[PDB]
Amino acid sequence: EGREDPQLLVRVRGGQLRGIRLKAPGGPVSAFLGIPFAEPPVGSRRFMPPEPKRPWSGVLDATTFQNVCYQYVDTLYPGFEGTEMWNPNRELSEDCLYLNVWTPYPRPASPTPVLIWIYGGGFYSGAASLDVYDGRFLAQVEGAVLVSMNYRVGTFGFLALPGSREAPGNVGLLDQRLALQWVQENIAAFGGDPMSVTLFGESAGAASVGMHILSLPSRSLFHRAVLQSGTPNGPWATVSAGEARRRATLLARLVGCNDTELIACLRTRPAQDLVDHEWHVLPQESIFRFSFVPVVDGDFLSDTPEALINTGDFQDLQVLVGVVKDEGSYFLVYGVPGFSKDNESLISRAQFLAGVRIGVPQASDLAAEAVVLHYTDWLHPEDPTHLRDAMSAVVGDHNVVCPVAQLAGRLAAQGARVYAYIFEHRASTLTWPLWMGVPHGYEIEFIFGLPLDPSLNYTTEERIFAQRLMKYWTNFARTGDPNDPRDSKSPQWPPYTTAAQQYVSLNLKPLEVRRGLRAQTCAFWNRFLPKLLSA
Amino acid sequence: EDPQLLVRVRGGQLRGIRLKAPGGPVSAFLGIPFAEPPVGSRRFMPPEPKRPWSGVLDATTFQNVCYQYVDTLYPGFEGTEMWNPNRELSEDCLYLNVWTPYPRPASPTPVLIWIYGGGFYSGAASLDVYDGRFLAQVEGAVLVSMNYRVGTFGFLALPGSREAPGNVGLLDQRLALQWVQENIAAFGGDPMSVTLFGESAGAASVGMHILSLPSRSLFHRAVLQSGTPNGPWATVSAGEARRRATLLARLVGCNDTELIACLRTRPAQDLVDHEWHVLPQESIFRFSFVPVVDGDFLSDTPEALINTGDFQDLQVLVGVVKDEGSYFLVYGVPGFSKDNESLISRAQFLAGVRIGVPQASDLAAEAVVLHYTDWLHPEDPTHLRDAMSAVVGDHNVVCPVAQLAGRLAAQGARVYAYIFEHRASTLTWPLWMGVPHGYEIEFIFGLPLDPSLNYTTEERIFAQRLMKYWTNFARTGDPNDPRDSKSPQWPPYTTAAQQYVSLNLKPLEVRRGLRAQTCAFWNRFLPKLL
Ligand SMILES: *[C@@H]1O[C@H](CO)[C@@H](O)[C@H](O)[C@H]1NC(C)=O
Repeated sequence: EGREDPQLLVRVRGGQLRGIRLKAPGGPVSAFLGIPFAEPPVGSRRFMPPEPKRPWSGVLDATTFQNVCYQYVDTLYPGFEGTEMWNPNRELSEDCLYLNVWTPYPRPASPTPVLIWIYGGGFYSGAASLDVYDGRFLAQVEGAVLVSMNYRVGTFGFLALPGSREAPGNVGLLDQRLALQWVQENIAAFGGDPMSVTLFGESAGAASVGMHILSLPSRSLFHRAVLQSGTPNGPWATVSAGEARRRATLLARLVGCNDTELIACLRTRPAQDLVDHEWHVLPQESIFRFSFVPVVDGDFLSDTPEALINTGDFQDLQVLVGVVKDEGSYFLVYGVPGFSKDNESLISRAQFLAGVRIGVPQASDLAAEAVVLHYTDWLHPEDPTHLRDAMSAVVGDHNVVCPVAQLAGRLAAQGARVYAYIFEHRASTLTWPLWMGVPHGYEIEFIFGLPLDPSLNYTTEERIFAQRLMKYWTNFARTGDPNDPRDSKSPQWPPYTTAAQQYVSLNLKPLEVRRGLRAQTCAFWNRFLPKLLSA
Repeated sequence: EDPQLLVRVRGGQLRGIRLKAPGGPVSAFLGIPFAEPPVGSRRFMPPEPKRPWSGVLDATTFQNVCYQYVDTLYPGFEGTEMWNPNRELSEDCLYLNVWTPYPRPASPTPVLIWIYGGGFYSGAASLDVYDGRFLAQVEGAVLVSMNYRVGTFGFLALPGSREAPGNVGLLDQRLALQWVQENIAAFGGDPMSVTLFGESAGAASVGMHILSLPSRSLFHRAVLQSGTPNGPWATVSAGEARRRATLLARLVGCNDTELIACLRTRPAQDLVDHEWHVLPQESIFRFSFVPVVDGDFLSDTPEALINTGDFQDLQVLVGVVKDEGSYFLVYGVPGFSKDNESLISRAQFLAGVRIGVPQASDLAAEAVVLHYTDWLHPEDPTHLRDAMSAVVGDHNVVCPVAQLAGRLAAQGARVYAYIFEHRASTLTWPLWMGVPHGYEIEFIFGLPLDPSLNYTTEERIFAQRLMKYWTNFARTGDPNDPRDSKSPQWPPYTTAAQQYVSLNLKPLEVRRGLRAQTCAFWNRFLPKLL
């Protein structure tokens, strides 16, 4: 070593890392970026569980983000900040199982609460390196240890021939889990308290957090959990073994291919080749069509999440959950005819019924009838502004809001401490049109503290809001309670209960309590609609 | 011999009585025969015109009430007795009543004809709440009301037979309307301006006259208060009527001809004894004998008929009251009584729904419960109680009334719609019933103007106001006072804007959408779910 900054050399079980002292608005942080936690899942290892990373010699350079797992790159709007902000920001490669650690500078003296981020991307995309997941502000301003991992997405992470040796399913979730294991063993080397790990994530990342709550080997690797705009239960986060087998077989044919032979063929296919076909598995017109998601394999998920959230014991569990004001708006522009980022997307009634078939592809004619009926404003059943907004609500309520409301309800009942929010602040910087409101995913930059970077052009009040939110999330990591134990001028955030159904609004104003999470409407999706899908 | 109380009608001479109304005298011709008594071989049969009479017939008193079940659920309770027959029961009952201003109108006066409700199993023109004296006096209206046959006597059909063709109670009504075309001028009435009005089954009857072509030439406007020809309760299929008829016959020990001949031989009270055993089906509206879709009087189900009809030259006033369903709960639904607050359990509510919507399959019941549950207070007994009322009101009245108002407007009528929200200070039902089925009639008819009745001074003004709405509609097709610039004007109900008004103590408020979402549930979804 000799001449290096002594505050930036740490040792983990695999060997020696050298980190980087990064600059944050109000001081420096330590970052150890691109630490490998698994043997690269390439060649013969494709589709297979991750193996722990064999120790290296010398000092690993952990100063830059690593490769991003092979994924489909969105090209709906070339040059558009609104979409590129989510696109990969490092080389694409199957060699991508690396995690990142942010800690205070100097790394803290007493052992600090850890926060682990699991990114979203509908299980087909995502990266711990994206700007909106920068751990530096949470590290610097809250003295938090923050960790985030890459996990395999799309076919590489989730294609399954359930029952087989070669492609058991859920390997993306298993990548995440091995990263949690890595945290237990090694986080202390950085001043992290492995007895205080809160998982947080958004969308498919939230669903991931939910599945760890639901999977036994993984329950011993964290204590608290945050699910933002996602759930393990619901229409898009899982597939039955049979369905997953159908899709895997189908994809195999598309690329030109006894389970051993099939997968052996698949494995001889170039990565890009699989990515080029992963969308053709469901011609089936469908927004939250994505073919490769966690399979209910009777192993990792011993049963469907709905079953498991109904009958598990969550007495020893604190969750924070919530949604943004406009969950579904975003999705409409990706294959509901009539919707665009470039006009005000006022649709016709005809375009609405047509969208309801696309948003709820698993719906009989009677079901679509029901949805349309429930979401039509009969005072103005022809008004395009309302219909546009209805279509958003439908997609939003079906995939996010009511799955979350269900999740909060069951959990609260089965003995958990649940806190619930609705995020209501549209970013002054947002580049999506006004009509989309506060779209899915646009709370992340606030929780991570991005508005504290003067150069990012957020308003002052947004900088105060960011800090407020960050306090909520870290307090929750620390105590299982978002409220401040000291400061009692600020309105309290009450637990969500079955009886009172209370949640709070997150916006530029002080906390306001509300009761019932889209109560009537979620009763429609969660209780009534299923029964209408008995033929 | 007051010559003002003396009239020559086509059948002969009549002598009325002079009646005392608060602000002056009214002429009155009670108990005028409009048909041959429908007795003996004439039971179940179409009414025939009454034969002429020698001398001066005494029309100074109310005639008999048509033979009907008498309510005994709450004996001696004012709430219930006021609906019960207030004269002798008899199958000889086809009489009508005319009220006119005294002295009798100097030029032809618009005529209002009342058709009482009672679910097609009860009711009388002679009840206190249909007293035509105030409308006659205060508004100078010629007001007519008739008895028509009810229950088995009026509605028992063996469709296609010559000897019990069905709908005779409606034909009774039609004949009274014919009688008015032919005789009302003699009272100062204008046969060129006949407005029908009725409540509940009287509303449905009014509606059936709208839908039946011979009736159409006998009136010019209509008011349907809290009832419709469409809906669950007002009509039956030819098939189902024949079933209920033969079942009633079998129940009293009885070929169409031979079956009816046998029924004809039975005392009236025998048929009424078994009237309520034709549908054991523990619903509320288990009344078995209602107008029948006969391909004759009703050329096709009302739904069909309102859907395809042409209502170009028609003005209609329709409305509901705030709490259509509360009244009925205490008759069938377990857990509901006039004597407590009827705060019910959830289980009670789900059982309540299978009763209030007896049509409902498991799923459709699920749907109703689902729709009406307040998922934020899903157990609160106050909500479940109020929900139950709502289920029953909406399904049988509010949504039918909306369905009709929409279709009439769409197909060219001119529609005015209200909701009645004022609870009579003198009501004797408990508070949890709100403003129940039937409790606007007393205001329309002008009862609070009679000081001996203890209605608040505000209520007396409110009644004057409603009497103006109704008679303005009668006079013009428009309820609005044409010497009232200052407004709140009452807007026509159009399918586009969907406006109605609140009838209560505060001045008119225009609201849009008569239970818009809930009635979409009843009218568009639930049908498909079956
Ligand atoms: C906006 O753009 C979409 C997508 O190309 C188009 O189909 C739609 O007609 C446009 N909306 C309107 C009506 O301006």
